[PDB]
Amino acid sequence: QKRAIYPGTFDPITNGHIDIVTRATQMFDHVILAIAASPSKKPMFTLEERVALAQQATAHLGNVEVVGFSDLMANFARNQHATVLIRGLRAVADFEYEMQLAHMNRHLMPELESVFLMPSKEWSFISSSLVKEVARHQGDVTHFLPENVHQALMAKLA
Amino acid sequence: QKRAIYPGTFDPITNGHIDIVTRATQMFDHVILAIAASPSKKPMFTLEERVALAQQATAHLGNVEVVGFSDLMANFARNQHATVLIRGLRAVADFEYEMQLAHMNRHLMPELESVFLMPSKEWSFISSSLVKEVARHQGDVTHFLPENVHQALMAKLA
Amino acid sequence: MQKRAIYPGTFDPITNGHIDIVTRATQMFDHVILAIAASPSKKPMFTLEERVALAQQATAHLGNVEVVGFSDLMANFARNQHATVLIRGLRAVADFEYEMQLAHMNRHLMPELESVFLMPSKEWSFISSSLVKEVARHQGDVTHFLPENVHQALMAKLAV
Amino acid sequence: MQKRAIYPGTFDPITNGHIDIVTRATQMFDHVILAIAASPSKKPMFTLEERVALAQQATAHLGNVEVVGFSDLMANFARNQHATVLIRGLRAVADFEYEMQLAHMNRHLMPELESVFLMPSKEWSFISSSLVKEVARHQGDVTHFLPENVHQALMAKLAV
Amino acid sequence: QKRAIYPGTFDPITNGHIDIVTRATQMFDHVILAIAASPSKKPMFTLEERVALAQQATAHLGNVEVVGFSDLMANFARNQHATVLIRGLRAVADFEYEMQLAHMNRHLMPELESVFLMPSKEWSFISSSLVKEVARHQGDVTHFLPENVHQALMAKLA
Amino acid sequence: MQKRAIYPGTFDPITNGHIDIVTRATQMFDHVILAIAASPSKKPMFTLEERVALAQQATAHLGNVEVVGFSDLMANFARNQHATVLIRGLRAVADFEYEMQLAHMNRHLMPELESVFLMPSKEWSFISSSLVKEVARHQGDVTHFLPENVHQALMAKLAV
Ligand SMILES: Cc1cc(Nc2ccc(C)c(Cl)c2)[n+]2nc(Cc3ccccc3)[nH]c2n1
Ligand SMILES: Cc1cc(Nc2ccc(C)c(Cl)c2)[n+]2nc(Cc3ccccc3)[nH]c2n1
Ligand SMILES: Cc1cc(Nc2ccc(C)c(Cl)c2)[n+]2nc(Cc3ccccc3)[nH]c2n1
Repeated sequence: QKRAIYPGTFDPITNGHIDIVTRATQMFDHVILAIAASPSKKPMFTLEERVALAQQATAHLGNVEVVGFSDLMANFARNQHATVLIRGLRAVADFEYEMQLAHMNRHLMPELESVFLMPSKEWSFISSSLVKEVARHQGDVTHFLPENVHQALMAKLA
Repeated sequence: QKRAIYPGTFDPITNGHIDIVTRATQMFDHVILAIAASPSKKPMFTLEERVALAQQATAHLGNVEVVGFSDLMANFARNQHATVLIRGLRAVADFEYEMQLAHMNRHLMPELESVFLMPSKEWSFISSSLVKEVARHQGDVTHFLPENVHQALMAKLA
Repeated sequence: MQKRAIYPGTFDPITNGHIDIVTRATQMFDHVILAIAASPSKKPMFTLEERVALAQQATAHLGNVEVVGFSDLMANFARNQHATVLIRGLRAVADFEYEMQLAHMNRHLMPELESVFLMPSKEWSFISSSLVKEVARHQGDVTHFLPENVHQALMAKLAV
Repeated sequence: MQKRAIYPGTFDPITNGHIDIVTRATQMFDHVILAIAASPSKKPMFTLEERVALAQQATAHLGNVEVVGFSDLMANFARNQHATVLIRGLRAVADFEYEMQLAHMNRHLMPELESVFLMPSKEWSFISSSLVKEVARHQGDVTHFLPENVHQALMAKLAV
Repeated sequence: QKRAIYPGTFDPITNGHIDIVTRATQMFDHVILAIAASPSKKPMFTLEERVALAQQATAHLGNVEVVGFSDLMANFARNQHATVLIRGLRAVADFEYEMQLAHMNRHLMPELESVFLMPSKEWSFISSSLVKEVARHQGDVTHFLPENVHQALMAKLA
Repeated sequence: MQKRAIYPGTFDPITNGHIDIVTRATQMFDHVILAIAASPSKKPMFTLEERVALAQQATAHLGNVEVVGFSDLMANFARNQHATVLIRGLRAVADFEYEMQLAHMNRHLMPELESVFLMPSKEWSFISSSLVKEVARHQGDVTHFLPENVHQALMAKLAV
């Protein structure tokens, strides 16, 4: 049984994240979508909210398990028995910072292999930050988010 | 009559911004220099100050209109009847984030065409952030700002 | 203002990404010259005559586009055409550094010509004529990336 | 899941960076095909027969690797091999834009094939087969970058 | 006597910084490791702490002098009689922002030549920010820091 | 310290950007060798003899520059010249990834040689010898980018 972890802040989870996790479930037996608490990022949604949103957004995928964590990423991957670490790559600016994290995760857990997947062209220019910025200005972001997430974001900003 | 919008935080407007807006006025009949309130960026100058500074800095250009806005960028462009959205491109790091905004603006207003212009080599390595950092340390930034802006920045920091 | 813009390239062959850019250009400028380089520098798959006819058929629906071959520097041609705008397509996969070099050099050669970067649809942001040709030459399906007339001419060229 | 992955390239010659990537791939997928392109497009230093034998000897210690030559598009070969994973090595010096083009094109040609980017050790993150060949051709020491069998074959090729 | 300045926030100084300063001492007669106060960055260590840490971390290098500063970087270089300004370059994302600072420093002090050095592959994927993030999550960062710095970081976070 | 630095390149032809870099290098090191690669690998516009004479005339005003041709790897030549500094120009349009590969490879070949990246004036940050040659070959004005002796020699070369 191959177990992969897809960690991130997911504040909130977008269609780009759904795309990545869906690709991951087609490749690995079990995928842990791991939501980092990330207090330094001052997230819009609490960890509990982010977990609830991602669980509903991924309920259609049978081999996904959504879990929150505040640990060091490498320790949490070891403790979940994961040997693959999934990250999405949309652009060059992502790639450079992604390399630092992957080399650090390799130093901390050499058997955890980092994998980068590329999202659909449809989601190649979006991010949670961008979607929140548009939504803060009352712009329509229904296209970019799961239904439950879009409702939660509208409600949070109301 | 072709109407172009050149939006930004302009905190404060620099010679690089003047270069871009001047190129835009040579290409389009009317240019709206649109200053975003941008409270999340915690700007050094108030929106009212930024508008006043840009109006004086662009007074020599007959077909420029300076306007502040707090709306979604795409809604403000529609409401100004603009069909061109101007942005400057100085480097690769700009380009990637510029692409996200342009694809988002296209989703929100498909008839608003994003245009990128390249500033003079003279202003290719400056930014409002960099000019403010130098000025906070009492470094001479007269070369990079319109006269009225340089006075305002010295006064603000005094 | 009655602006004349130039959209230069080798267009070997013209793709849906090029049609997207030129269409956007026609919505913002009064006259767009789709300027096809004679460029035997990197031996093109289609000859200049083929490239021009294909681009004319593929842009025939755009009333303010004129397709013209040129053999000089793109700035020398823009000057002779009285163009004041130079259209460059900026894909997510473009060599931005090259575009910077080109634009600063064009500005030195012809300061009255302004380089304007337009962005294609996300659909065409990850392709190039080079990639399309190599895929087609190596028996891959490129139908989606090309105008129908171009696809028919490309199949004919690869058959021989 | 019994995954079949493909790791394509020219492998002219196979380097320690390629061995690093294929080793990582064998730890995550059940079967990895190290797919060597016939590619006389940019006249390779080693012939296809040489490239295959070198890669077999250099990966002989990996039980789930199969070295196979191919002359078609990498997607046409992946399809015929029933591979659903395409391995790409991502060095700190890789052309990320090219990798994006390639992956989106491979996805168009074969949607059921997923591109997977793996990162080599920092030790091999700043090399390329091209750089290694040019250094070796110009009398520089490349012993550190190659498997011993490859280093012996490269010295033999440069001697003539 | 050629004098080079190697300025930075050094919050805290890492093995990557030690690598750069060591390369600089092999090339120039005297190297000033100059620690910027950087209050806008809200540093984890005080300037006094950062200076003490870097002095101990570089004590083995005879031609290094560690000095704190709050001045404009170019004025401090002039006042130290430096004619070379050293900066490390690990990646493309560094390079673009490094170019802006170097062109600004050249405008402010044309005789101060910026030099970029490349660290060892060993430290090409680390940064003070990354090391602090790992350490905040109790991850082992002994590999990336001088002994005295690692102790100070553990103590600061305890 | 009495440092010897090497500034290698093809210098085909030497431009104002190269003069800017070598001038900056002479202000920081005691002796700078402007090292001209014999490089017939990508058939140069000027021969090695032409490239050397042009670079000597163009740097004659710099007392601590020595112009020397070399045909070996840049590290093998730096070693034989007892250079401990390798100068690389970093333009805003440079291929940073290539510079990283090159520097890490030079460090492997000769650890005692330190790569030093210098930045040219903003005036020359968006040019390359390749761009200058292509513009000049295609009837564009490159006077601004070259030393006067180089401009005269380039016009003579293009006339034939
Ligand atoms: C200024 C300039 C440069 C140049 N080529 C070139 C060379 C080297 C570099 C490093 C760069 Cl950045 C560009 N061309 N090619 C042309 C003619 C042409 C037009 C359209 C497509 C193909 C050819 N016109 C022009 N004008
Ligand atoms: C989709 C595609 C493109 C392509 N070449 C290519 C062309 C142009 C661009 C601008 C890009 Cl991004 C790529 N090749 N080469 C192959 C065959 C092959 C496999 C492994 C190594 C060498 C050759 N297969 C394939 N498949
Ligand atoms: C280490 C090394 C590589 C190399 N060429 C090269 C090859 C491939 C890649 C991908 C890269 Cl990054 C570089 N050359 N060319 C030389 C000789 C020379 C000196 C100056 C200008 C031209 C030629 N010396 C050297 N040393």
